[PDB]
Amino acid sequence: MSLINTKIKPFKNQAFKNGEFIEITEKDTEGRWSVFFFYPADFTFVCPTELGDVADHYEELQKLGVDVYAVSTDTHFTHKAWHSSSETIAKIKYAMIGDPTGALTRNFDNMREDEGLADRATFVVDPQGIIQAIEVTAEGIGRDASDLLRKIKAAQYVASHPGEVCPAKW
Amino acid sequence: MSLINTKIKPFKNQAFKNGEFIEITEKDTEGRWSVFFFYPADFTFVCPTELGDVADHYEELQKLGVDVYAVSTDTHFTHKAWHSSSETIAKIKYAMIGDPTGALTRNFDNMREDEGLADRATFVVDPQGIIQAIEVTAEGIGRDASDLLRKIKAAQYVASHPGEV
Amino acid sequence: MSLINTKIKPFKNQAFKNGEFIEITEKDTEGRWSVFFFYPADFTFVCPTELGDVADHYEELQKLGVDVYAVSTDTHFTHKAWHSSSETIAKIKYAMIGDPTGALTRNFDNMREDEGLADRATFVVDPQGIIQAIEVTAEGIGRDASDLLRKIKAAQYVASHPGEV
Amino acid sequence: MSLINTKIKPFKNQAFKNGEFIEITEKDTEGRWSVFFFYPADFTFVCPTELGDVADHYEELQKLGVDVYAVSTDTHFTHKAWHSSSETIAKIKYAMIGDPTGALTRNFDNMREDEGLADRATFVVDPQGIIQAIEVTAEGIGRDASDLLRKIKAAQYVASHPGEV
Amino acid sequence: MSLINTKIKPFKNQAFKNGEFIEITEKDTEGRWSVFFFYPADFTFVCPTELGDVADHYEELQKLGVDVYAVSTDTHFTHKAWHSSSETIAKIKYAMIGDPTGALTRNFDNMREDEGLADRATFVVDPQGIIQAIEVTAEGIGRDASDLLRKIKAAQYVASHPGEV
Amino acid sequence: MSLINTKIKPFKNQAFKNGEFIEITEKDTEGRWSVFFFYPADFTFVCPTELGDVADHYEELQKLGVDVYAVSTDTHFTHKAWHSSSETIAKIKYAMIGDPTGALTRNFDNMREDEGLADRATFVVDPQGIIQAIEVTAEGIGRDASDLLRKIKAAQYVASHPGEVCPAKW
Amino acid sequence: MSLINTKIKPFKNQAFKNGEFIEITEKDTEGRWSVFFFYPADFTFVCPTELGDVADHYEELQKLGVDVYAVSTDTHFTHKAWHSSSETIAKIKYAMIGDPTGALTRNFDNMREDEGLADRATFVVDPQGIIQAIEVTAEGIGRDASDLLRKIKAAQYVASHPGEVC
Amino acid sequence: MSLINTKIKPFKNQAFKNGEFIEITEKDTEGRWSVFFFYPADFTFVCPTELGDVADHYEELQKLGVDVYAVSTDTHFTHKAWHSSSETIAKIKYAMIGDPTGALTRNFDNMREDEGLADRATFVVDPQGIIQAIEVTAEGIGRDASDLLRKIKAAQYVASHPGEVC
Amino acid sequence: MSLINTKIKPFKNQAFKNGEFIEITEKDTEGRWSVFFFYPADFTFVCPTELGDVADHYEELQKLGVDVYAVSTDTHFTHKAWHSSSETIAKIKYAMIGDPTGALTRNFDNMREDEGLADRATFVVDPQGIIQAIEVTAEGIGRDASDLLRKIKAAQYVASHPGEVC
Amino acid sequence: MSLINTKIKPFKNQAFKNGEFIEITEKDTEGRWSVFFFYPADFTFVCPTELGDVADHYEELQKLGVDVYAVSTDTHFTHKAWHSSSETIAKIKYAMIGDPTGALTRNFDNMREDEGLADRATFVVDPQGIIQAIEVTAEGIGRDASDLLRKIKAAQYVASHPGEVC
Repeated sequence: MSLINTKIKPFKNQAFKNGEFIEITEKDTEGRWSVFFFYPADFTFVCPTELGDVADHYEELQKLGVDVYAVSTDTHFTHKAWHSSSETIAKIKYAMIGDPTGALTRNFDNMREDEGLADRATFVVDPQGIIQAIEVTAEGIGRDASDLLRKIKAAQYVASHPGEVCPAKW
Repeated sequence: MSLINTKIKPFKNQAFKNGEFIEITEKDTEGRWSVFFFYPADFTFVCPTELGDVADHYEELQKLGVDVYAVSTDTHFTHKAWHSSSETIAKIKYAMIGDPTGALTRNFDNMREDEGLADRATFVVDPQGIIQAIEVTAEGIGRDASDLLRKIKAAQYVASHPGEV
Repeated sequence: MSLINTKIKPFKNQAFKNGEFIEITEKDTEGRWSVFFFYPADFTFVCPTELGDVADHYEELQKLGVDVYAVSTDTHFTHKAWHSSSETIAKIKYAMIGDPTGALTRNFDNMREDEGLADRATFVVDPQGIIQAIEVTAEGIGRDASDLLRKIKAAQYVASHPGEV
Repeated sequence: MSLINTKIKPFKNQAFKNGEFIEITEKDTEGRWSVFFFYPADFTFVCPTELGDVADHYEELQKLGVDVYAVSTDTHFTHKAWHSSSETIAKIKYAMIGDPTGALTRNFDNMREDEGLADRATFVVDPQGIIQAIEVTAEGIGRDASDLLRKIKAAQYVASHPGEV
Repeated sequence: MSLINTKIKPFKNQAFKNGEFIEITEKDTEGRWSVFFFYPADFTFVCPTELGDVADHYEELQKLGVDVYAVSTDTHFTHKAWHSSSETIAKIKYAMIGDPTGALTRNFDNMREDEGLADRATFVVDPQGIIQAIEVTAEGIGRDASDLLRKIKAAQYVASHPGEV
Repeated sequence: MSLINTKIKPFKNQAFKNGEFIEITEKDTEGRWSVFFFYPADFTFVCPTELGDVADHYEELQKLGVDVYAVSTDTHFTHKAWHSSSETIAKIKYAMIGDPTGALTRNFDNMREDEGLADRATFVVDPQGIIQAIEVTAEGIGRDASDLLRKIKAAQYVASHPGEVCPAKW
Repeated sequence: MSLINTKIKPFKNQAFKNGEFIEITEKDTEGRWSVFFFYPADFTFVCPTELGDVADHYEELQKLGVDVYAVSTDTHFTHKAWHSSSETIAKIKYAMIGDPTGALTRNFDNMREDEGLADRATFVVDPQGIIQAIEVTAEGIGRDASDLLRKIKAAQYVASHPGEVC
Repeated sequence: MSLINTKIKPFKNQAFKNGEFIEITEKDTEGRWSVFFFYPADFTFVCPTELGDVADHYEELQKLGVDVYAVSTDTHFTHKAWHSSSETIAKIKYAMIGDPTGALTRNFDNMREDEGLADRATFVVDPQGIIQAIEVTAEGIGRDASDLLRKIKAAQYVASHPGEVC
Repeated sequence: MSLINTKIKPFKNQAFKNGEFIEITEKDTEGRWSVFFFYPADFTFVCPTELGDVADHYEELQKLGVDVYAVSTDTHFTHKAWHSSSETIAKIKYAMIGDPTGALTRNFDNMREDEGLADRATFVVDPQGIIQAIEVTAEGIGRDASDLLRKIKAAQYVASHPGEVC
Repeated sequence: MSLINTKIKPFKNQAFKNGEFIEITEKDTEGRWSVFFFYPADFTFVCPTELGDVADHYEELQKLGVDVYAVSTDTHFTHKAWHSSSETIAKIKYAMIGDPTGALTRNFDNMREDEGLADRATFVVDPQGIIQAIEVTAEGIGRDASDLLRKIKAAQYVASHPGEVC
């Protein structure tokens, strides 16, 4: 009962984006490619390289018509403080969702129950709402944003053009 | 929910490796890095490009001290036949496990219940048995083996050098 | 409780028939005599003598108006492979159903839950969908097609002749 | 779920064997090959052709070390009557079990709950008590004893020969 | 508990009467006095002395307007054979019902569950279907038909002359 | 699930016998033939012919070693009053069990639940405690004590000599 | 749960009253005061002192418009015999209910389960059917009819005009 | 399910007895004849007779070896206040049990669930703990101590001389 | 399962308010600001402050459009008796709710089950019925009316001017 | 069920206190008075008036031997940033517990299920672990630290010597 190839469940979270707060819902991700990017929490000491990578590729993602959603168990208020404070997060223009309830994190089955934090999982959702790619890693282990783009471009190729690529030579 | 950072469940499946069959269990992976590579089925006319790219780097993985385990719902008899049939699969030196029951596939919650086939998923397991990297993709979307390699190296570095940077 | 003399349950399985892939259902059996021939797996070392006999008789069965359906837990892709790969299995013109879910096999209560494969069982269904003859056997036990042929002729005879002594 | 390849359940039924009345149990089958031949009822208008064939082959089966047990919902008193009354049923030297409770029949899941009679079913049990071959049929469908004979020889052959291809 | 003074339950059983078979139901006994006569089984070497004494008086019962129903767990096929076999049963002009299921036997709670046979019980039913006299005895202990006659006459008198003396 | 050929359940009732009360139990009927004779109740208008019949045969029953127990839902006190009052019951010397609880009547499944009375049922118990014969009738319909003796004599014959009487001539 | 201050459950019992049998139901106690008087059984060696007290007080109870119902597990047939037998019961004018089922005895929760008899308990029912006064005693303990009468006159007083304080 | 003849359930309630508070349990009713007297509530306008009536008899009861326990859903604080602010309740030297939990009230199945108060009941208990006599009444219907006292004398008489005849 | 922000459950209890009894329900709290003040029991030796403290503030509360409801497990009869026999409780002109059933106490999850009394809690309810402020304390620990009054002013301020910033 | 007068459930939460992170458990509150101070979240636009009041009163609380615990659903990492950011939080000397699991918030029944935040609630724990005083308020309503201090001094008084009356 994997989440691959299934519809995402509805939600209603608060987020921070470009010096102002907004309410993102399941209706906002209708008819567009979306990338839910889960991670432990704000103000940790471990380097924010993973957020910095996708921040640089956000311009390139917007050209392909792809939305990005950083999701954490911390509040939308704490995201604003972390954006004004930190060096690398200053680069973030896309939405940073606050999930104090954990409902959105629970919908993707990606909760550190005993810790109360979110695991490092990158999801790729298509316009219909079906999950096409999952990438989960533990603390310390990095995840490439260039590889994420490769999957998204591959997902958009198959979406528009089903039944692709080789059969095998005997 | 969230299979990452959990000890893998026990199993007992027959597999195919280099012209012969072998029985593999959870006691084989203890004390070694293992990579479970799930794929839908054998003899599918969608070609093995992600599988076969794993056949490459196999020297690099075995040198590094990593096991590879190809998993599918089809039998080990079909796995043997598919090895001899296609050229890309003929490069495979590592074990290819069959899950006619689906037990091992169900342990990672990676089963298409309505189709009765496994999803395209790659799991990275450590010597203890804990999972530290998961990669599941839809049909058509490939899986990069060079990216997989970096995940292994990153996992081994964090294991040997814990609580840093 | 007993399986003989009951309406077969619905299904939707993929199948392979002389080159083509097709979807077979319970609706295809309606108004026709059907023969579901279960067997463990493809590419086995066991002789396909049972399937070879049915291939020969199939000419005769099709004249009577009797369809044949080979069933196994292996996929329909592997069925095309095993047909094209080798042997007397190339004789068969009848459909070879793939049951990776095991749903069609579980409707007949004919699965090895430990092995995840189908038991050797032959069934005979009438136009109404009622089972008339059953023949389940173990590994290595042969099934005679000429014996099966007689039971089908008798089944059609009793169907057309209610009162016989 | 499947009945083939499982240990037969215990029982204590009355039986008729060439004039004598005797009590047969699961302990009598231990260390012997057994054949349970179910049939609906005695004194029917249907031809006892099936029982007549087994009567002829019984000589041969007893040399191999194979016991035969005719089973029905009618009493053991009626079995002595039907034997002594008429016909080729007088040929039989093997035991004819009476199952008025239906307990032995319900152990094989082979009863018509509406009619309160046993379905036409033949079973083959080994020294261990495991079922190897099953053959269930409907009213008017004949069962071949020579076909059954071949399956018994094959069953003993596979028992003595584990590895065969 | 206490079956007396309760309306009999519905049923549908096949029976034997004068060389032919007939289906009997609860709608046959409505508007008439009926006597259900249970006995263990056919062809039992314990002779029919209580049964056959009921064959006598049958003129007296039919004249009086009373039906007789012999009931047993054995089939109607065996009932037909037992009629031709024994001389005492050849006197029987009334219906002999078979209960292979035991349904009608279970309605009067008169079943030997461990033996799967009916007990020696006689029930007197009125036109409405209410039971007004029960007589159950153990094996060996007979049942007097002349006493049965007086019970019928006493029952008819109380029915026609209610609330007296 | 008939009571024929089954062990009787234990009980502890009060009864009246020969100008004095006594307590009968299941232990008192051990190793002896017993006849439980159920009936509606005391002081009814319907003729006590059934009690008068068995009263006359009681002497004959005592010779065969058979105990008789008249059982009703009425009390043991009411039995004494009915014995001193009525004409035919004066003849009764055997025990008249009072079953105000209905427990003994319930053990033989012979209760008029809606009426709270006992049905007319004659039971025959052997020394071991197994029920060998049952005879139940409705109000008005008589039951012969001479026929009861025939069953008891037949029961004693089979008990001492199993496997009796005819096979059939073909 | 306490049974006081509740409506009586319906019933159908046969009874005996002055040489005649009559059926009694919950309909007969409608619009009238009723006194259900339970006792163990008939023809016991215990002197019928309580029933004798209610017998001679029956004249007062009828004047107040109060019915009396002698209830027991014994049948109505036995009551008729016990009326003819003893002197103290021969002076009973009120109805004697036979309750072989127990239904009536169980409605008031007053059954000796082990003995299969009715406990000696007196109740006071009003025209509406609400139970006002309850009195239960053990075997051997007496029940005063004059005190029962006092409760009835006190019950009718409050029913006519409540409150008034002291 | 009638609790006429049964051992009383255990309890541990606080009570007011003669200018001071005390805790009393079922252990205090291990010997002696205890009498539990239930009533709705304190400071009600309804006559405080019965309680004042028993207070007169209490000296006679104490000679017989009988305890009296006035029970109510009100606290033990209110009993002392009501006793201090009374006219005929001032005579009560016996214990006045407070039952705020309602545990002791429900033990005798004597609770008005809708009102949350105790019904007007009197229970007589023997040294063994077995109940012998019961007397429940509705609002306004009194119960005299003389009839209660007679039942206690009859109860001690049957206990001391079991098995009498007539 | 914290009942900070939720609509109060319905009830129908009797209460004593200024020389007479009245029945009050949740319907009376349909408008207005109701304040439920729970306490253990009447006639306790523990200081009757808080209650006497709020009595002084009550005139100020009445101007603001605020009701006060003193709740306890004791009856409404005891409240009138305690009010008549008091020194600082005599100032209470607001309603004193009796809760013998304990229904209103359990509505706010404020019952000492083992003791059968109410805890020392204060609840502030708005016109809609939603609870805004809570204050529970142990025995001996007082709660002043001035702090309570300030919370009510803050509650009316936020209700009248929702959404403030800083 | 009311939570007042109960022992606290055990816990394991990380916290922030004066430039250093430290783990806090139920062991640390043993043998000492503790004050669990809950609030919604960090970096809100609502002025931190309540935390500022407890900050300047912290000197008194430490003199009385009372620990203060600021609890919130936000992590201990965010608390450190919020300490450096704002002035009113920069004067916080006491520990700031991070409760991302909610475990601690759920133990006291104080979770906004819909919002996923902790309600603004103050508790007063004693050396034994028994909760003595509870105070919960709605969003926008203030909590007085001087009144909290009054309750603590009253709580310590009763703990040292109970009763004494008035």
